[PDB]
Amino acid sequence: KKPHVLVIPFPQSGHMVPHLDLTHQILLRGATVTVLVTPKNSSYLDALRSLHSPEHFKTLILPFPSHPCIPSGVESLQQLPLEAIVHMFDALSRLHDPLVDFLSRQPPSDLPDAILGSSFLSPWINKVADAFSIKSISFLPINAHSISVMWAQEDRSFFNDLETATTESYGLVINSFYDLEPEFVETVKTRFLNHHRIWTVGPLLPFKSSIPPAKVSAWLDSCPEDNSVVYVGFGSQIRLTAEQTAALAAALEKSSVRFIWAVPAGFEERVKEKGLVIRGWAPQTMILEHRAVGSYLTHLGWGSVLEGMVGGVMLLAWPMQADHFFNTTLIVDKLRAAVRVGENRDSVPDSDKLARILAESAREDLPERVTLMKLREKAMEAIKEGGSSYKNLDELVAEMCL
Repeated sequence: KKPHVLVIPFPQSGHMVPHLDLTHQILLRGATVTVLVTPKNSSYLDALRSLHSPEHFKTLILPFPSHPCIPSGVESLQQLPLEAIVHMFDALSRLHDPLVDFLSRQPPSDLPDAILGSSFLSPWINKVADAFSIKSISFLPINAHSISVMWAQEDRSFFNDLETATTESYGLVINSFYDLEPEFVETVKTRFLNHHRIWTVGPLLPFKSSIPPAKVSAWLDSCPEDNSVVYVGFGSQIRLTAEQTAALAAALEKSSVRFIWAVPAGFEERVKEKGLVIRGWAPQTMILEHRAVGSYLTHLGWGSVLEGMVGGVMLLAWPMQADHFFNTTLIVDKLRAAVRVGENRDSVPDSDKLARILAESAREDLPERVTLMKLREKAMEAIKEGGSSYKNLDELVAEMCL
């Protein structure tokens, strides 16, 4: 017996991509899933659709409910400011009625053994699940340390409903692995889940612009030295000031390392044929996995951490939004597996106390790199057969059958 699972992801890519990586994981273990999405997000499901038949994999596209504080044709958080997350909560809560009407029509046999939807949508998903007495398992792309700090806040702002709803769900799946933060998985399991089901499942991995992906790799292979090129790649929303962009640009120039800057700049695109600046979509996972890339200058969002860990690079941390600081606390301060180069959203670095940092960052001797590599070895063990994430994938799938 294998379960049918209604997957309801959150339309921001930090959530969507691991949530679809986990659905792929589920489908490999024999489940059949249907994915509910909004129309402008149907393209996201193209990879999945190419890999499993309509027999096992199904789309349920519902119209995006309107809301006057979201501009039209905007159905995902990549396109609007960090405040409007509350507006996207309000809009997608109005898929409640369309979703109950869809499930009420199915033959009761066809109804899902479980819903595996975002923890962010749990306030209404849990009501849908209860109505049909279905398992409601939540998902998070953030780690247990972050969940720990967030759930403990006495003022959880407008995350109060979804955090409360997540604590009330059947259980919670997260994109981390146990040996990375076991204290924090255990706090979450005991302190913030009413039942006590947490599945660490990470690192969830892909199952795979101005310059094409085939040409960046030719430039990477042009690099003679292994472990010798620094990738600077900042993820949305926050863009840098003209002053911050100019500071980092002088750091990369004066540093005279080879670099790839994925993005004002100035004179400097043609100045240094040691650096390559790409505008738009960047083959990120491909860059960090190349032997020539030895450090990664990032805000230290969680997906960035696991990409850099799994790719085995020095993480240079410049946190600016809350999750970035939790991860700095974890990866830099507590684990000494990364180096801090920026303080916060308004910092302006000095051009060669950072260029010094960069030109010495890819070097394999420094303790942060050696700690990060031991963590990478732990991360590999978790997803291989026998590892805790693998087993938690097996156990989660048998659990949804209950």
